[PDB]
Amino acid sequence: MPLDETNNESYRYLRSVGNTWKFNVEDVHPKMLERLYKRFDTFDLDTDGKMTMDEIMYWPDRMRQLVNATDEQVEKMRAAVHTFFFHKGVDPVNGLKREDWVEANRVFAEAERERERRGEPSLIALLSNAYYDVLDDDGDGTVDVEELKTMMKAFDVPQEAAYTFFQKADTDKTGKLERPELVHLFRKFWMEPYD
Ligand code: NI
Repeated sequence: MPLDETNNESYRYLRSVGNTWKFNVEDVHPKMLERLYKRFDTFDLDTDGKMTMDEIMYWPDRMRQLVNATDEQVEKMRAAVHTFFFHKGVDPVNGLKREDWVEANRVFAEAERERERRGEPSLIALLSNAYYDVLDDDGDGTVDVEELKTMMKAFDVPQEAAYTFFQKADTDKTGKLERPELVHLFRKFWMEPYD
């Protein structure tokens, strides 16, 4: 029933490197509780209180429909999404229960911090750089605001949210999100509190 190294990849990883981190729900702010549960319920397509990989993969598959990405780009995105949500606690067999979702998110965040400290690759960056190429339907090597709006549409976010996020991440002022700026955006969208 409770998350640990036997049923959650992020606990598995922390314990493998001696990280003693423990979850305390009192640490999670109300905004983040609100956003996490809303994300769960949006992802939980059948409203059974469980998140499964099949439900998670509906969204990148909708992204694929809205662009014309290469088969290998699409396969990189599929792989990245699978790895990301596995490390977020979505067992490919057991899924993940609503009541463990907040905790699954917070142990994943500690595991990304441990990775950072250890110079190991960020899984958020992996997810962002795989989506990058799929979003870049132009072929121009970058993501422009229309390319980001398409992502909003695939995710049932109103296409006007794109202008906000884009402005905040294009600190370059290039009119494009280069790969570090989409990382920045994905770190917020998929983990960190909004500033
Ligand atoms: Ni940044």
